[PDB]
Amino acid sequence: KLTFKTDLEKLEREKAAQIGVAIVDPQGEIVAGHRMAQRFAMCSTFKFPLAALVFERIDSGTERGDRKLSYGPDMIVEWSPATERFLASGHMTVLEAAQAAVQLSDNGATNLLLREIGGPAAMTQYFRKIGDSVSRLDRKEPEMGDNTPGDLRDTTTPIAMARTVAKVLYGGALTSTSTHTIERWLIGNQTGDATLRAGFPKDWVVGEKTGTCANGGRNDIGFFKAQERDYAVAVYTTAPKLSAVERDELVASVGQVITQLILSTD
Ligand SMILES: *C(=O)/C=C/N[C@@H](C(=O)O)[C@](C)(Cn1cc[n+](C)n1)S(=O)O
Repeated sequence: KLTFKTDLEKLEREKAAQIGVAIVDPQGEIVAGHRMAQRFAMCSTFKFPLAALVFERIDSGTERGDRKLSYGPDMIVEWSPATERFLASGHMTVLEAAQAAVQLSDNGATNLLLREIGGPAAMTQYFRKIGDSVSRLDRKEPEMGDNTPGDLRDTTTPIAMARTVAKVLYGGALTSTSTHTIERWLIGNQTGDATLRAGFPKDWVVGEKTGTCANGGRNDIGFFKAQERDYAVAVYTTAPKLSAVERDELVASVGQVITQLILSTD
């Protein structure tokens, strides 16, 4: 929609921001987009694909969800609330760490999973395995979020990531049970109350994973169900001159622009 494009460009101009958006249907067909194939830093949005990789290994038997991953204080990095709470106990299970990574964006738990799957190269291999030739993880937390201008490390594009989301949730990447679990984790996410879902109607089923990077990166990827119609969505923004609250409001505004499009396309 032309209103969709114009409204996003008005936000970009007035907030000195770039907004990358892709909305795809369950089969990956494009519904709408803006700067869809511009690369943006993934920031913590990769933790959703990371959990998907873990569930695939659980599905295949190469990982077990209740396996205990032991660690010491060396695994604590900034914003590791669950990892800090479980530190005295000495471990988190595979599933606990994945849920912490998805629902709290726990950075220590993310690095703990990376230790167990083979590091950033293994995450990138999983993207390639499910047909995403674009998304790439080059580093662990926190440095993967440095978001140095122009750096192609640790990037994706809105369209590639939206199609990856659709493959994971609708395209058979996971068993029905693992798909349902990761869906519920996304709905129950604790970090997205002020971002995309704040801009969507309150009767839409929404689940998503946020990201924040230095140099003004603020992202939110996931899915929404509007009545019976399911969509996958990826939103990446760069707004160096906005405050953190204003960046939250920007993503929520993008959610409203998406909503106007979806409501009118009926
Ligand atoms: C996912 O997007 C992870 C984000 N990490 C950021 C952030 O939350 O903005 C960190 C935690 C930056 N930060 C904020 C406060 N402190 C002490 N560090 S970091 O891992 O870059």
